[PDB]
Amino acid sequence: RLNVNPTRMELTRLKKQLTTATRGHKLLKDKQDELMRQFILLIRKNN
Amino acid sequence: EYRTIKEVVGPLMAVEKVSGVKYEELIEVRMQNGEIRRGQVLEVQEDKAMVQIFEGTSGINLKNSSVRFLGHPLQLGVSEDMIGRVFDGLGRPKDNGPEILPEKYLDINGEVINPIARDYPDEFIQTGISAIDHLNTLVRGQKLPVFSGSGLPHKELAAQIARQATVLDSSDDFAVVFAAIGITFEEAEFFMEDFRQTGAIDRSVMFMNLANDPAIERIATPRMALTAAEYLAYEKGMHVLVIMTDMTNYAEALREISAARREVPGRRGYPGYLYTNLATLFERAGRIRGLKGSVTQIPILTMPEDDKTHPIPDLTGYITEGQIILTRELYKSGIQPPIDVLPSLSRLKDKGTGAGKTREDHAATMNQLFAAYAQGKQAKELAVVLGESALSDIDKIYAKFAERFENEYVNQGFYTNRTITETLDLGWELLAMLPRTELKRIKDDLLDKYLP
Repeated sequence: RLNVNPTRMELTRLKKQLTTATRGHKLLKDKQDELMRQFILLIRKNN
Repeated sequence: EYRTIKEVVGPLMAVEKVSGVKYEELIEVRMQNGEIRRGQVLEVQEDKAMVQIFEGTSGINLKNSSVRFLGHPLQLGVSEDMIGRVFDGLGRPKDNGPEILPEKYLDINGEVINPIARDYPDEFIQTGISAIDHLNTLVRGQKLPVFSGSGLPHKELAAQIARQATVLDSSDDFAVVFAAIGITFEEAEFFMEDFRQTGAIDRSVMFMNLANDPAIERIATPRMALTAAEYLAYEKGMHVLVIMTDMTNYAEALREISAARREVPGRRGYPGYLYTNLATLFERAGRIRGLKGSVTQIPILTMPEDDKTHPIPDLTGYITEGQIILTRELYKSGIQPPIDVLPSLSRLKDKGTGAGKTREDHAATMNQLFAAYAQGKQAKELAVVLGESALSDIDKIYAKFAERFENEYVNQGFYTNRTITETLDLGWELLAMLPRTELKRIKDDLLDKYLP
């Protein structure tokens, strides 16, 4: 775990960072699934 | 008269050889030099009674001092001539005006309203704020607080709401009961200077309790205001608006009293009976069946460390219908008032907004601008995660909506009164950016009526 001082204020801040982290993980994998779609049509054509 | 002082521990003192003493009874210390100091009973026993002196116990000689028991608690000299007069936390005059002959003397505690006698609040209140009147509508007789923080402009907003509060077509003027609880002399002067400069003092009765005043003085300050607001509304039939700030200093005053009685605190170092203490004050409001008057309470509290799970805002949310939440992020960008509507809710806004109330498009545009902001805010974040190239033609409008809604809708100014008509029309202009296909909550019958 990342080093931090235990506080009520730090708890809510790390709570907001994880919620944005979890959604950002959702969006980057959507870009990963998307790139796999335009790559696959182009790759088969190149092959 | 008693000259029997046994123990004196700080501002607290004990007086033996007592009888018939009551709790929260007013006492009066006669010092050896003739100086007179007052006190309240924090604890009574058969052979002794502890009291806290307001002015303190500095320089008091136990052997040559005396104490007088008045036999009555803190009562308010209520009268109708109080309009325009400013008192302190104990009802003493502060403006050095003419004396007020009390019509009655009522104890500041009050009485519990019968829940079946309580009436439904039905009248809309135009606070002049677009973020409130449209998305978090206040109703005449509602408990709607303002959750602020240390450093957030809650004083400017408190001076704006009481200045811009009015009822539509009622032909009767709103009554304002402002109660400053433990605020600084600067913030107190800001409130007093704003009520006098705008003529709102001609409609208001102000109670002013400073921060350096005793803790027992802070506890009675809300009880002083609500007892007068109870009298103006329920005894005279007036419509009363009650405003209180800061509410947190009232809780800290309970802690100094609770620790003075050696009571073990509850959650987070606060007294256990706080839920009863806050509800006793917050529920002295609402319209009454058979009476034309009404009491509207708007508490203002600053959350410690901006925590919502803190006992002060956690219990207030359980007692009051909704909450108005201010955020530090909106204030550092220049949004005045910095009122975030996403975490703010109004538990009685459905009756306040509609045909006859405000306009037919009030409920629909509220739900439309509400979802348009959450989608516009996530689109702006999508431009930060996936870049602007991932944003489509529709997403570029949603990101432009949120940015304008932050800067043009909510950001109106602490001295800007917007009518309900000017508020709704602005929402349509901000919603006119998105195509109709985006606006799904609003039916096309009213969408083809107001959309420019």
